[PDB]
Amino acid sequence: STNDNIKDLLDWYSSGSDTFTNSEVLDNSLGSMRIKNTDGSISLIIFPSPYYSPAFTKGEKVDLNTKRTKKSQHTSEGTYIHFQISGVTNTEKLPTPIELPLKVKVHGKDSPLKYWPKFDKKQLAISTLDFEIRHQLTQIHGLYRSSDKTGGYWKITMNDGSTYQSDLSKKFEYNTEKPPINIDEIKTIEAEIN
Repeated sequence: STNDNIKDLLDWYSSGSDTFTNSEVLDNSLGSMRIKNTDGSISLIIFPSPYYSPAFTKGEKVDLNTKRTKKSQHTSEGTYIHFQISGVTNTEKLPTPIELPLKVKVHGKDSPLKYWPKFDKKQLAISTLDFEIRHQLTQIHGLYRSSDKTGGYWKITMNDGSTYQSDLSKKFEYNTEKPPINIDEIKTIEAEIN
């Protein structure tokens, strides 16, 4: 038996993410952006943090690696709208896709990775890194599925000593999210479950 909060975390992190490339900015406002994707759909994305406030202008191209907050809608004027949160970066790519240095320990013992993808983008928002990491944990390591795997943390260490960390017993803190980072500058990523 797990507590209801753990039940919310399982539903959020076990579902997938939304990925769109080379979308165009239609509008940028305080806390939100209207974006037009290549397949013709529109994305309304919210940005709750004062530290991560996208400054792209109308007409610029961006990539989306985000999560939806509710079901998409078909509008009277024939449009299809997605409701999402965070995850907008520039379109810079890496010379070659890299695999990120993730090590996982479940209750002290090392747990091997399975189907951990490579990344070809130069920048990724910290919330995207958060769900990729936690998705690997729920799907391959049993996080949130049983009463014994309901806590821990992940920690990212950069080549310069800067670190980012997140508490597994709580949903990601979007309201305090810092700006996207260059993934090629990540030294290590550690995750522990308790």
